[PDB]
Formats: sequence, structure tokens, C-alpha cells
Amino acid sequence: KDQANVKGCRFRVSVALPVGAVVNCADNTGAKNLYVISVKGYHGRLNRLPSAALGDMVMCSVKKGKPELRKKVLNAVIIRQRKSWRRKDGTVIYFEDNAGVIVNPKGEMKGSGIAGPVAKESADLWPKISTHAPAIV
RNA sequence: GUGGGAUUGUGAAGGGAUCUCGCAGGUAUCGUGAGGGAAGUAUGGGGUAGUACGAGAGGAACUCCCAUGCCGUGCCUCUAGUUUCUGGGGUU
Ligand SMILES: [Mg+2]
Ligand SMILES: [Mg+2]
Ligand SMILES: [Mg+2]
Ligand SMILES: [Mg+2]
Ligand SMILES: [Mg+2]
Ligand SMILES: [Mg+2]
Repeated sequence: KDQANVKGCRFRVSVALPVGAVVNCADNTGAKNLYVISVKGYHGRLNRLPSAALGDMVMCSVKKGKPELRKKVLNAVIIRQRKSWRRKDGTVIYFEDNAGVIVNPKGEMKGSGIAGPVAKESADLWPKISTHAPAIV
């Protein structure tokens, strides 16, 4: 689909990363980590922090990395999370780290390589990431 | 009428009068429903369709399917949390 609207095409996934979380960057663009600012498609509720999960597009900024990428607001897609989630076939699964990839507002991926596995929930929603994924788990 | 009690404060025994109360319900189920409360609410995707309209740039919507947010009422098969079963083990 390659669109920021994912709730209507993705099953429920337990939320993992509230605002202020720092995750690894799995691309080869020179960024080393990403800081979560907000989540696309979040409707508000008093006192509740926005929280992201697999396959979500977030607004972020680079804290450690090449100076040409820092002090700006960018778009990223979450591909790995440590919070365990349950699939409809009854399997509970989780990763070892939290990782995302910097992309375009239209979902086009900046960079040309991905390190580590990529979740199927993200691969199905974003095809270019699925193209560059070394392994889809 | 019947059965119980009791009369005003100064000793005991008998009678009389008067007054008050009781004289039919108890126990156990299944239901009715006047009146009162009152709740569900939003977004996206597929398809319609690169269609209608428009010189062109551009660019919709309903029946019908599939998901999600908030709210509400429960539940403990799975996953996670909690241990004064101090359960089993280890260690100063
Ligand atoms: Mg507050
Ligand atoms: Mg009524
Ligand atoms: Mg609903
Ligand atoms: Mg347990
Ligand atoms: Mg338990
Ligand atoms: Mg001991």
C-alpha cells in the first residue's frame, strides 16, 4: 500500500514505543539512532502518550549520526520491537532490539541496505522495505 | 362468649366490681411489571475508478466487504506481572 494509513490494513499489535523512545536505525544512511516524536494516525485521549508498534510510521529526529541529518524532523517506519505480540495463529513472538528505518513521506526508503531481520507485519504494509529486507520473519 | 393478666401510695386472708389484651394465620416456590435508570460512538482500507466532470492541470460518492480508535460489560485457555504454598534448591 505504501501509505501512512495502516490501522485499516493491519491487525492489532501491542504498542511498544511511547513518545521519547530511542531506537536503532537499521539503514545505511549514517544515522545511528532515532528519537520518537509522534505517531501517524493517533487520535487523542487525555493524559495518554502516543505509542507506536510494528509497521507504524513515526516522526523522529536523529540524535547520534552524521551532522547533515541532525536537528531535523524526519519520517521513519518501525520494523523491530522488543515488546512481545500475539499473532492470530496463537504464536507469541518478540525481537531482541527496537529498530526502525528512515523513509519518505510517501514511503520511499532513503538508503539501500537493511541490517537484521524485518517483521512480516511491516513487510506487508511497505513493499520497498520488503524488497531490501535480508530476511522476513 | 371464651382465655389470660391488672387495679392508688398504710398488715394479712376470702369474695365482688371494673379495666386492658388475644381469639387466624404460618411457612416455601414460580411469576407479573407500574415507576425509575439507560449507550454505543468514530476513522481508515478494498471496490466503485484515473470512472463521472473537465480543453487541460486535476479528480469524487452510495449498496457491499475487511480492519482499527475511544467507550462499555465480563473472563483467566494462552502470554506477561505478583509468592508468607517461606514449595524445592543454592549460599554468608
Ligand atoms: Mg495531563
Ligand atoms: Mg421505562
Ligand atoms: Mg467499534
Ligand atoms: Mg507466569
Ligand atoms: Mg500465575
Ligand atoms: Mg537458607
